[PDB]
Amino acid sequence: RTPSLPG
Amino acid sequence: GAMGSMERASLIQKAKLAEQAERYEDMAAFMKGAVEKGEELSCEERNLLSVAYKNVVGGQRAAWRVLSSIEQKSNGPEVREYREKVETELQGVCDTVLGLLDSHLIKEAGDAESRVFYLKMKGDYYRYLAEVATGDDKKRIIDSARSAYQEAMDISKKEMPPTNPIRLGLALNFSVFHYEIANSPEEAISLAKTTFDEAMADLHTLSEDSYKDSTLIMQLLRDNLTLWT
Amino acid sequence: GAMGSMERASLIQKAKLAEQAERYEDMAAFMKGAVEKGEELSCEERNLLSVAYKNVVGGQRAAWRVLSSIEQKSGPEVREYREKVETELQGVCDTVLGLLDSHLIKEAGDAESRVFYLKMKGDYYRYLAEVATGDDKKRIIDSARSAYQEAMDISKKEMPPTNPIRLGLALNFSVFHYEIANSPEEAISLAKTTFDEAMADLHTLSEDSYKDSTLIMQLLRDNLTLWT
Amino acid sequence: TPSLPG
Ligand SMILES: *N1CCC[C@@H]1[C@H](c1ccccc1)c1cccc(OC)c1
Ligand SMILES: *N1CCC[C@@H]1[C@H](c1ccccc1)c1cccc(OC)c1
Ligand SMILES: [Cl-]
Ligand SMILES: [Cl-]
Ligand code: NA
Ligand code: NA
Ligand code: NA
Ligand code: NA
Ligand code: NA
Repeated sequence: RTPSLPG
Repeated sequence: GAMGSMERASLIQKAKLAEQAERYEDMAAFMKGAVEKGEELSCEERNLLSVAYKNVVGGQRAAWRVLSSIEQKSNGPEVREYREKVETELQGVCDTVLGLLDSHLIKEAGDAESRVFYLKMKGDYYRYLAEVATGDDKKRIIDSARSAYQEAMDISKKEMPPTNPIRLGLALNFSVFHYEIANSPEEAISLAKTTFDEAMADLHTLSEDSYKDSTLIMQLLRDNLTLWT
Repeated sequence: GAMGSMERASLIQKAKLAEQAERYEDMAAFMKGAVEKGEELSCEERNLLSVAYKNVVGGQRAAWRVLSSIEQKSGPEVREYREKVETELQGVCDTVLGLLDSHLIKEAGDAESRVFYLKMKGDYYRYLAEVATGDDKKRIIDSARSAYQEAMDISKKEMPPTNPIRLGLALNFSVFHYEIANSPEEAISLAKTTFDEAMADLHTLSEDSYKDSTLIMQLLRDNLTLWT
Repeated sequence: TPSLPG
């Protein structure tokens, strides 16, 4: 998937 | 509960130790106990809560994707059974987080920063439920995620500057929701682009350190835009 | 046991799925359930059991070491949380030792498997000794030594000196002597004798076996260099 | 001192 906020 | 007899400050201290030891299940349990003391969380404490559960559910999501892929390639009951076991545990963690948000943390009162932070989180955890849901139940979960993100967006646009990192991270995740969950890639792209452009225009107002905080999230928005277009 | 209602073959299949998903606690629980069916384990299954629990205990050991370092640098919270992790680690070691004693060791059908399990018993007592204190630590140290020594006796009679299981046992027993039992002389003597007796036979080995044996000999060498 | 890595 598309990356989301890593935090 | 098992944390009821522990001081709030000791729970926070132990959450920080658990993070240093990379014991994210413990970290989440300590932060849940801290929330249950009934006092608002500070900015630092909100981030601890979020990091803890992000890492717990992140491991579950990654495992679910591995098992779901194996199951799809295979299509005995063992693969489905074990994928279902992991799925149920994942759903339980999401329900725990959503329960903390609804029972303790989301308030009509509140400073914009906290209200947006928690509504974004609600959107995120409904989105994780949507990743594993099917059929009509999926539709209702998707609309719950959408509603939470949309309320957070409305507050963020009224009460925060366009460079605010919480606002930027919300837009990033809502745009991911549009692209990956809601079958709305054009809306995803439009949101990422307008968010990036409106932050760009306001960077000149920021200190060196705030500039770094905002531009790092802007860079994530651009990465998704360039992936998608 | 929570796995008592699941077929043995299903437990093995799910242990392998758990490994692919990096779900090592699940993997260990599935392998525990398979062991508790009462049948012997194949070589592949033995390795699955060892991998699963090593990953679980290894994470606990690493966390314990982080917390112990913070504790030594330094309220009661650091100690309390170190003790919490310590108790969980002891629980996992007790679980593994219970599988070995009931009844993997006594049912092992060949020398390789018996040495494998007795070495494991020494290792898990060694992990207990790392966190134990006082009289309990002394008992644990004696238990580790006795398991390792029985494994040594069998390996010397039944396995060639280059056999990788025999070499790995000697490596871990020598670490026990040095790090746990405060017996550097015994650690050095054991590692040296093992190294020399393997070296004598390297010329008889195939290419792959030579690589296997010299890899572990180099692990012995690294420890000898540290200790000397 | 390190033990056997597996
Ligand atoms: N993500 C959502 C809230 C926690 C975490 C953020 C974050 C980290 C990395 C990139 C983007 C957001 C976070 C964790 C820990 C401390 C802070 O300080 C703001 C933020
Ligand atoms: N260590 C003891 C039993 C499992 C593990 C061994 C091992 C791996 C690497 C170096 C030395 C021993 C092992 C792990 C995983 C798979 C296998 O066989 C395929 C062996
Ligand atoms: Cl299962
Ligand atoms: Cl604790
Ligand atoms: Na209380
Ligand atoms: Na404001
Ligand atoms: Na592109
Ligand atoms: Na059966
Ligand atoms: Na304290």
